Amino acid sequence: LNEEERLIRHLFQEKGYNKELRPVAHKEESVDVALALTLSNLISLKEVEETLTTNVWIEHGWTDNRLKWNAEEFGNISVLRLPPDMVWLPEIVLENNNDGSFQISYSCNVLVYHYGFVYWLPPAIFRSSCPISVTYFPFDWQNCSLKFSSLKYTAKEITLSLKQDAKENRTYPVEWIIIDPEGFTENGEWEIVHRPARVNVDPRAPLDSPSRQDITFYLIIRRKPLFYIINILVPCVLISFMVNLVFYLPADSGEKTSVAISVLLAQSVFLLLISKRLPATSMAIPLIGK
Amino acid sequence: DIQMTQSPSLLPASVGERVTITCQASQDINNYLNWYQQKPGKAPKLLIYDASKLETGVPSRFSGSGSGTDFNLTISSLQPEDFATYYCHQYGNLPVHTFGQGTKVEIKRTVAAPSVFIFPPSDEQLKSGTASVVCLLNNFYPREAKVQWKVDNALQSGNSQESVTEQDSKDSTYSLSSTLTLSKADYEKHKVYACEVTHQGLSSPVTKSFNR
Amino acid sequence: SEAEGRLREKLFSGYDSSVRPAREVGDRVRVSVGLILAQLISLNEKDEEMSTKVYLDLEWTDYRLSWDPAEHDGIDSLRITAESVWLPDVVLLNNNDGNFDVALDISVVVSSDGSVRWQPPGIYRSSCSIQVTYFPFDWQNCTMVFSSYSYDSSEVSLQTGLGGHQEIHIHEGTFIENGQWEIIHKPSRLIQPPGEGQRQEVIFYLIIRRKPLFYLVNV
Amino acid sequence: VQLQESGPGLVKPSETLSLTCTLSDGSISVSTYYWGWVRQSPEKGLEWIASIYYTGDSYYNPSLKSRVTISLDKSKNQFSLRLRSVTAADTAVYFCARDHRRSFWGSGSGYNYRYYFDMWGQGTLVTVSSASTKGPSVFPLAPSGTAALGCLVKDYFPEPVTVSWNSGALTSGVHTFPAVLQSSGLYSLSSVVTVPSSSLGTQTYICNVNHKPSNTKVDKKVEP
Amino acid sequence: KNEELRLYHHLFNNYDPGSRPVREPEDTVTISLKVTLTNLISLNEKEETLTTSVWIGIDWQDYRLNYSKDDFGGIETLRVPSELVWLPEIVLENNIDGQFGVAYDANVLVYEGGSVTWLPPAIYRSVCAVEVTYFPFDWQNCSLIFRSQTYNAEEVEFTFAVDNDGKTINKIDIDTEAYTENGEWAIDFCPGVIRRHHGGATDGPGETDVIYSLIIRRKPLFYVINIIVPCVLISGLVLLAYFLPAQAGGQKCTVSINVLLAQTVFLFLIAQKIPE
Amino acid sequence: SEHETRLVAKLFKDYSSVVRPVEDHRQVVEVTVGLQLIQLINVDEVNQIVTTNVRLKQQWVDYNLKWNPDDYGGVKKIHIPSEKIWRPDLVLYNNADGDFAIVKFTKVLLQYTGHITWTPPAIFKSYCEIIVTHFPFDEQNCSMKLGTWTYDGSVVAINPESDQPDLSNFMESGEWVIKESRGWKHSVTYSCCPDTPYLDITYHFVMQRLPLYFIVNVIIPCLLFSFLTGLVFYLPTDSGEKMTLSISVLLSLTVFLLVIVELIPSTSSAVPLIGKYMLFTMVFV
Amino acid sequence: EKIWRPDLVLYNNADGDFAIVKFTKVLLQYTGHITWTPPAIFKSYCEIIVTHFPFDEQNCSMKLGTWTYDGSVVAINPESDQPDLSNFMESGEWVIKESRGW
Ligand SMILES: *[C@@H]1O[C@H](CO)[C@@H](O[C@@H]2O[C@H](CO)[C@@H](O[C@@H]3O[C@H](CO[C@H]4O[C@H](CO)[C@@H](O)[C@H](O)[C@@H]4O)[C@@H](O)[C@H](O[C@H]4O[C@H](CO)[C@@H](O)[C@H](O)[C@@H]4O)[C@@H]3O)[C@H](O)[C@H]2NC(C)=O)[C@H](O)[C@H]1NC(C)=O
Ligand SMILES: *[C@@H]1O[C@H](CO)[C@@H](O[C@@H]2O[C@H](CO)[C@@H](O[C@@H]3O[C@H](CO)[C@@H](O)[C@H](O[C@H]4O[C@H](CO)[C@@H](O)[C@H](O)[C@@H]4O)[C@@H]3O)[C@H](O)[C@H]2NC(C)=O)[C@H](O)[C@H]1NC(C)=O
Ligand SMILES: *[C@@H]1O[C@H](CO)[C@@H](O)[C@H](O)[C@H]1NC(C)=O
Ligand SMILES: *[C@@H]1O[C@H](CO)[C@@H](O)[C@H](O)[C@H]1NC(C)=O
Repeated sequence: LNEEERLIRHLFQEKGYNKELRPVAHKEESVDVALALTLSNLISLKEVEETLTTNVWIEHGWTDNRLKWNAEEFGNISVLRLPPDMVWLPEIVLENNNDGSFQISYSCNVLVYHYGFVYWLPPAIFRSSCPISVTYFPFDWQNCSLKFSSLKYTAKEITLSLKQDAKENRTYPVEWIIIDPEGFTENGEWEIVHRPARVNVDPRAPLDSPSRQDITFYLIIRRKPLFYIINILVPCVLISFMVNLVFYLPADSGEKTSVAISVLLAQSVFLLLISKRLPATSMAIPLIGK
Repeated sequence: DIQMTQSPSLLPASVGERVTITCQASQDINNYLNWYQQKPGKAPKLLIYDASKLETGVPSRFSGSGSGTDFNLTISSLQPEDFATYYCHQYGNLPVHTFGQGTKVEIKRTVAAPSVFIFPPSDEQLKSGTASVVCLLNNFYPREAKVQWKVDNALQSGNSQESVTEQDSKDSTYSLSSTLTLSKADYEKHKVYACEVTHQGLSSPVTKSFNR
Repeated sequence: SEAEGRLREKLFSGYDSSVRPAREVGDRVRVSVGLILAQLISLNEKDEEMSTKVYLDLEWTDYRLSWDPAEHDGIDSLRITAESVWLPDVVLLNNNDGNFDVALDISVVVSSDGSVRWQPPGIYRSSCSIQVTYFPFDWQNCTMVFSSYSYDSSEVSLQTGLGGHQEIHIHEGTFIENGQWEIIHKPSRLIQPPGEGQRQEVIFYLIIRRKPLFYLVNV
Repeated sequence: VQLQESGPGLVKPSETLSLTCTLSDGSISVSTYYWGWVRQSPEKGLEWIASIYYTGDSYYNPSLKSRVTISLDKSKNQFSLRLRSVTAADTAVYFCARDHRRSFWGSGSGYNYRYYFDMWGQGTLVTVSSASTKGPSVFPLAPSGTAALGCLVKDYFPEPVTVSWNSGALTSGVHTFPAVLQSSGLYSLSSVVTVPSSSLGTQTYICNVNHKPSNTKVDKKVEP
Repeated sequence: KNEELRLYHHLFNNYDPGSRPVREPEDTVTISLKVTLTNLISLNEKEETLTTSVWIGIDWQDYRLNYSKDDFGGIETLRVPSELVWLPEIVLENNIDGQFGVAYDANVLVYEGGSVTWLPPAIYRSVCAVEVTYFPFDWQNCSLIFRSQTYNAEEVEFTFAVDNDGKTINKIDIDTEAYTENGEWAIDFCPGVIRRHHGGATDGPGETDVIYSLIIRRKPLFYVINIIVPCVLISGLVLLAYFLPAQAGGQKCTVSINVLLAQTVFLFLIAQKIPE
Repeated sequence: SEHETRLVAKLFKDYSSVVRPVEDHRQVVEVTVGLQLIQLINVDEVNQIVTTNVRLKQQWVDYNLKWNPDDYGGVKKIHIPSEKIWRPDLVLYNNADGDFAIVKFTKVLLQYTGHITWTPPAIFKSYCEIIVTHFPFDEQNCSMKLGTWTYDGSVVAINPESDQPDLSNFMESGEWVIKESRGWKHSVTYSCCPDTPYLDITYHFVMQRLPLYFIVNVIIPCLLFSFLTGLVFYLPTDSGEKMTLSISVLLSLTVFLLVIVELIPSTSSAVPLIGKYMLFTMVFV
Repeated sequence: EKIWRPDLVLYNNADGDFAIVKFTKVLLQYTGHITWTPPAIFKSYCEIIVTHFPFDEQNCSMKLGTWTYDGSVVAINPESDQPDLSNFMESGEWVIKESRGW
């Protein structure tokens, strides 16, 4: 491999490439970083800890004009795989994690094209804060979010944007989480209803603050209540309605208050069952709790 | 069905001389050709691949060329460990292979006239009903030599076998033995037997004969 | 950013990131310390630990990283990886799980006058002594004690961040409010050493009241 | 790391030559290698027989395709050759070799391949002949200012025979010709030394011929 | 001037920790191995994991690191970081948690004569398939399998260390004074065996390892006190139903079915402990 | 050993691990990939995650790492840190919540011909759709999709070492029986980029649950409760114990619901057969 | 990390870290005196006697020593007869009756 060994030497050694500096002619300019998110699989939503665990592939696209080359001058090479530590990176992190894992999991190679475009698709396992609305549990739906920003770079330095796709020579932004219809296996308890993506900009914040800009990918997910229905609600509802049979029992049977207090004990066992499955939040009483 | 032809079938040379070996393909094979070196009693060793690229560890004096029907293996300065048999190997997109006939490279020395001897069959052999008559060409260079038999001054052919040693380590010449086998009756029927040697170092053909 | 590269090479020539910035022997480095509460994750009573997500806010002057913007194409500020510069060793002393430092080093912002601001994220599990007498109708007083691990008061002097509140900053729109706890008070105090080896502390207090609806319904 | 041949060194005519090649510190299930057989003979030079892939794909010399079967054994990491209807033309040194495949990408055409043999075995000589084990017959080649004399070793099988002179005392000028296969199917050679003529009537010359398969030891005194 | 610095420079200015200490490629390095168990931390039946604390004594010879104390002022030992010397790279093969190496990279001790000693401590979580048949009156046979992660048997081989009397220590060593028995598990036996395999021609290069077989015994006192004895008494109570009168106020079925309910409670209790 | 030191100094003098280990940029790297399943650690039906211990054998030729053994004292093979050379970046595409790529950078065995064998261990946590219809008598089919993350089929080509995964060193599992295992290579080319095929190798395992645990702990108690439920109708009414018996059976089932929920898979993809039986028993008591 | 340090190890470590892993800064004086006060989470194996539980008394220990250096090359001595409990946080479950370093 004389050709791209020579090319890497030309780009990084001969031209003195510096990964600490942004790819901008002047400091006042900003780098446009286009972000997309693919959801490989929704791992879980733990209600008690209020944590959403997801597997997501983050597509970063930006331009680095320092890494341009003439393809025919280097044996027609059009693309290079390089380690991410060799090049400048738009350090995007998940702001709303709740375990300290801000960064992507696997730092894969960047793909650098001869026209200066840098493509980078790191995968990641993220654990994010998703506050839980227990009001209609187990018939509830949740509204989780994955907020991506850069703590190293502000809006002054980089401009976050959504990935743009093309169809019939018409460009459109990718305003949703990407899900492969073939390769995606649905979660066993949560069905995705909506999955938008939004570039959120704060006019109140200054430009040189990290909180000015972010890209948020939301997940509206409906619980599939079949397990809870079958295992709690039908037994609980039937046992609760069971107490009405004491009125049809004669007083000479001597087994009225025993039946009723047994029904109360069974309800208490069900309350013990539910006590471990939800957080002790005070926003609302759960529907099953009601 | 590509056939490879090497040239020369035998290349005398000496240390320090520039050596060239040619290979030629019946069809156009682009640069789908490799060159191998084989020492005596050893497996071949790959020298050049893709007709111009040198394998790792090979000395840099070896070079290869050719991008068509004709290819070259060049030794810039022949080293004493470069005396070996060289083969050109043609491959295709599939693992279907053909090889050249091979090119032997010997240390070159001075032209020597053969020492010619003739040996009749022994009495013990004649007791067995066969007659083997040998004649020997000793210490002669190069390998080009012709040997004939004559029976009562009548030429023979098709019944003599030729056995040859390799180059001697020191003086780098060859030794050759030509053996004629006959039945006892045919041996007793004809009187005079001789062998006839023609060699480039001999001004005229050289005959050794005997009578019984 | 050729001008930025030249400025960086000028600044970091002969610069030792392990050496505390003191132009003269006896000069103290003043560090302003503040805290932004991004989330009150939990208060585990079994483990007696408060889990919080925060951003620190550390401000100090490093005289070695000063320059004239007119001589460097008007560059009045830089964003530099935190490991490249000297940092005060400010840590959470009262951590519960043994993790003292920040979650991500990120970058410092260096101004032309040598001022350095650093706002690293931190996931902190701090020890909190639980007052169990009135549980679940209880309020807790959980502190976060921040201080330099190594340097003494004669080297690094701490103070509360402002510019002036002595409080934890909670952004109003973006605060993840806890479903079980309500923040009553959130002050910050500078504790001077008792009575060198002496050291200051910056203690951020969180007085939080539990919201007992679950226990009313279920018990 | 190494390839090692194995199999019988003698096959009678019309029988199947069976050879095996074993790998040392290496597996046969590799996608960038074919495993092949190459026979060398003095009259045909180097000649590739067949090659096989670890998935079972096989390629054959067109001349030898009908008589050749190349097979694998991945459990033992071996690959074997079977050449049926063997005749005298198949007497040769059979090497097992690793045909090393390189792959290349062409725009709009997919994969194209290049090959070279980068690993060989030692080479197993196989001789095809119906002859039976037999000891040699030694005949003196007595001399007629330098004379020649020798010993003619005839009608033996199989190789080798070691010829020494005066129990190894005489070595200078000693030349032992390679064996030549006669039409009868047995081997013959001569071993000759040249000496001064004046020493013919004064010096004793004895040739010691040793043939191991027959355990034949002959000490023939050569004199006039 | 500290003679240790001169000795270190003499031994390590021209030294390759990536190459085995063999004068020829086909020579084998012999490793003397001892495994000392400090604590048996636990045996998780649900995860089928044995957690133990050990330290491994590993001795070998490095001819490149040979020196005489006379040439260096009487130094008989030199401590250096283990990363500066070649190591046989011994790992626990049957770990369950993915942790192959040792817990603390301690210094190697280089003695005069070329003898190198390495005594790192380790915490190991190993696979132990739990034989459930007689739980809680069960005994287990947990393996600890040590091998070189890099080198085959022809490159690095193992021998057991000997004590001061010259007897081979073919077992797990335990310091009796410092040993505190696990609360639930008693270590009855711990033989060690050096196994060699894959030595056939077709099998390729030979392989070897060292297997220690901790035969451990459970102490079932907790299950006897808290589960089995109460369950036996409550399950014997149903026999009392035969003596109550067969009238309205006998409460015979009360006794029997409530014993069944208590046994259901015991099923819930036992489900939290048994293997799965 | 000094020969090996000199050799390693020579080979890595101007070596580049960034650069692919070929001689032309038009060459394709051939990686032979084999999977050895050491252990099936656990199947999590709730989160649908199968965690396994594997060895991921990878074999490929490095054309800048050849030498003649005769020039180096007959050294024919050496051991090199894997971080010092180019490696294929095999990634578990269907990783659930584990590591995506190999994180244990064990040493590679390098032969003088350029052949490299690297057999790192890994803990693969792969998302596996769990069909709970026949639980605890259910049969699962768990795949492990492996591919070069950043290299397409035109630059790095991957092929399986064998038609099946290597189960020779497989530890016995106390919960599952692997009935079948098989590895398939797939190539996918998109219309947008018809010159960059994308390759993967998927190793699928078909595993049958051993149901004795759930039969003993779950099914038999419900069977007893269900059986006992019919015999209250043989009790006389005058004894005043019919409601006591039936209500106590109901209370026993209610307590047993703790065992059910802690043991049964808490997923809503379908109703487990054991859950159907539980509901049947509850409804009929 | 730049200087030589003693390799103190907790000999009765159960499942935590054997040695110091939090490499905090050393205070170096011009006389060559070095003070290094790293933190640690010690998980120590200790024989627990449950005969009198919950009225039980537990005597637990922490054995510390230089793992690879013997007394002839590195000597360790206690700073004080007792552990320093001046900054000890009150436990809601245990009362430390006695403490002593030997
Ligand atoms: C458990 O679940 C897995 C899915 O995770 C199932 O795996 C599938 O298994 C079947 C075999 O039963 C596979 O089908 C076979 O695919 C082969 C490879 O196809 C690839 O490569 C070719 C080029 O070689 C491409 O054309 C193709 O698009 C793929 O890229 C084919 O070669 C096979 O062909 C053979 O069978 C077909 C049957 O229709 C014949 O027509 C052919 O002539 C030939 O005989 C075959 O098609 C399938 O690819 C696997 N899918 C995967 C791994 O994703 C398991 O089967 C399942 N187990 C059970 C018990 O259900
Ligand atoms: C604790 O577990 C260990 C490890 O599992 C166990 O030690 C092993 O025991 C087995 C036997 O159960 C040993 O296997 C033997 O190996 C020898 C060669 O060393 C063979 O000759 C033996 O052959 C017998 O078994 C074959 C298969 O059934 C038969 O075909 C044959 O005819 C013989 O009957 C057998 O394969 C193994 O070598 C040891 N490994 C060690 C000691 O490292 C140990 O016994 C267990 N301890 C208990 C249960 O107390
Ligand atoms: C080989 O070299 C000689 C000398 O230059 C030349 O005459 C001959 O044509 C060459 N052969 C080929 C195939 O180039
Ligand atoms: C080690 O070197 C010393 C001298 O420094 C020498 O006396 C001794 O023989 C050597 N030992 C070995 C085993 O080579």
